[PDB]
Amino acid sequence: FLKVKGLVKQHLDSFNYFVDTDLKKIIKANQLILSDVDPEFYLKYVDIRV
Amino acid sequence: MAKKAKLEKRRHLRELRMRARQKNASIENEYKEKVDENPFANLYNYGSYGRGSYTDPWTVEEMIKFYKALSMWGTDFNLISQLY
DNA sequence: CACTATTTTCGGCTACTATAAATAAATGTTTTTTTCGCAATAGT
DNA sequence: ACTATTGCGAAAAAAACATTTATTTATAGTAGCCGAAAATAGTG
Repeated sequence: FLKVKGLVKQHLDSFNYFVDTDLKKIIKANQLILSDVDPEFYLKYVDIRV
Repeated sequence: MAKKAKLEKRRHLRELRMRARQKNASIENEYKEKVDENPFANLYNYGSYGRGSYTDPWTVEEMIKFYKALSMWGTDFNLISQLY
């Protein structure tokens, strides 16, 4: 058990899930910044890489 | 790729001169040209964002309409600007 | 092997800030402040 | 809803004050756009 699946399971596997999956889930919740002045202007967050 | 495309940029600006010689807001934003940015293309130097441009070099056909109004009046830039 | 066409290769040119130092009526804006309007909010 | 009391918001404006309008020298330095020419490479 401890060989393939260590003793710092909790801090490795939680942070490594944050890097891959959840970082895409944040910019998809705050995509498409917009302004009221110049209404035909937009900027969009398409992806995230660390 | 950026250096060879630079010559194409001024190529459209030559044909503009000789032709002169002769929700709803996002719909047209989709109709605009979509392009990828390569950092070498937009590059700026000292020759950027400054007064002046390249004047069209003059012709002999322009000389005869120049020298005749130059001869009638003393020196009047005003009306000859509308002539050309 | 040799023509024809082209992509360099090389100036050529044309402009163009500068500089000061006048003149000057605009001719911009800035901060600083003050004015004036509207909406902000809540109680009519 | 609508009217009044509120705060800020925007804009004047004031005073200053540097920023524009046309000259002339060049001189060296960029920088853009244009052929001018010259070699080179595809292809006949």
